[PDB]
Amino acid sequence: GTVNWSVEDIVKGINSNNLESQLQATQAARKLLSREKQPPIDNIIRAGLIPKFVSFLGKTDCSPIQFESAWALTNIASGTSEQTKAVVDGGAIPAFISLLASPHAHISEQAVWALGNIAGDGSAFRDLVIKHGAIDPLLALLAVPDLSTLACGYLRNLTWTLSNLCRNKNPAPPLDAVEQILPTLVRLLHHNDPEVLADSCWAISYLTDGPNERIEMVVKKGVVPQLVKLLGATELPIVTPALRAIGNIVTGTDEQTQKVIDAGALAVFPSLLTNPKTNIQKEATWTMSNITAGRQDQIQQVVNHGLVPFLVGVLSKADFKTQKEAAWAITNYTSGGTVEQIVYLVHCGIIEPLMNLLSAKDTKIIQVILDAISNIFQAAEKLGETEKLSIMIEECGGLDKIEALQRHENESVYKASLNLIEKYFS
Amino acid sequence: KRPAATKKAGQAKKKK
Repeated sequence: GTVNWSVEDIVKGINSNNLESQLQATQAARKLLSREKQPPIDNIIRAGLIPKFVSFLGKTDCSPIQFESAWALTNIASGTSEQTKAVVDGGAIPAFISLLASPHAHISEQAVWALGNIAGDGSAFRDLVIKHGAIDPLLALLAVPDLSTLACGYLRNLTWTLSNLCRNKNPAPPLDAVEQILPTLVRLLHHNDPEVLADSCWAISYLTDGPNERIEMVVKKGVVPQLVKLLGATELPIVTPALRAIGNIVTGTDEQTQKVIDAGALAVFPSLLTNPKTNIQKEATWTMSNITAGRQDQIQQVVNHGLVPFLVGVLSKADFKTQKEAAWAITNYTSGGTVEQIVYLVHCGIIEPLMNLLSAKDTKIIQVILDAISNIFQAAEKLGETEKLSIMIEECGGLDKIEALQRHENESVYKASLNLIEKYFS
Repeated sequence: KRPAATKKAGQAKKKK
């Protein structure tokens, strides 16, 4: 009936003066836009049908055409920034916002999905959706005693759309919008659906990606523990975003960082630092480096959990990118750690795997490592031990790589290395 | 002390 229509036909119908003809034609257009086989978004946009659809949104008297056009507009808005721009230019934002209140759950759900695609385009449309005031209508849809009573899919679209209202930066979402949304977001980070949980974490990970004041309004809601918990989840789709949020939170003040330490975070890393998925590792190691860059009592917490051996492990064999984060973790640690602690690090075998990395073709890491070395040597000369440290690095061929680097092209490199040699070698 | 970019996050938009 309404399958495979030509854009030509779809136009004929939408332009006719028969509501039904139009509805039939709109359902037809919807189907075209709902195929994976590269759907005719541009042709439909070219036919000049968006303003027509946008108009059908208001046909309160004919719910089906509202739905059909809503779905059509949704897939067009799911395209390129330009395709999404087309929808916005058509006057759809306020229209879709009106449909949030639609008595037809399936129509408002489409309005939620559409505003989701629009806001997802970026800051500008995100803030435009916000200026038309979509947050209240949205948040209103989740104003129930028990979330479980809502339709599983209906709840996932809302969580996802809110997720995009938090997404992006430069500029970051409006502060009062974040504060308005956070309460509801927290209630979602406690729902049983693994999908709501994942998008919720993405939402929180976004919000925590920025200035410390931002991380604070999130940490201030006491979600950290709930995150550390989700950090132990089985479903990678949840663990990935949860680890990202925790990772961000520790890029803030030592007080905020302490929160995850108290939350129990550190206890989940032996697993995270040996995780089969490299990115979980890459991000877990990065997270570790931001913790080893904090207080000494916080460096102690890392030590007490027996994570130093894990870092040694990552520093030894892992993806290069993971090893670079390890390099930092180790370099940050030796940066603010006590002598006693920098001693432990070497007693764990950090020296050998550290030298071997002085072979990679990445001037920056070669820096970070040498950097860590002088740090270590420094704590050594406080124990006169230096010579042992020398012997040691010489034992595993580190001296060769250093005295070699001494003749590197980067100015800083050959300089730090050259000094190491004279001041501590051969 | 230092944060970076992403392993693409973002399915910004969803179809049908």
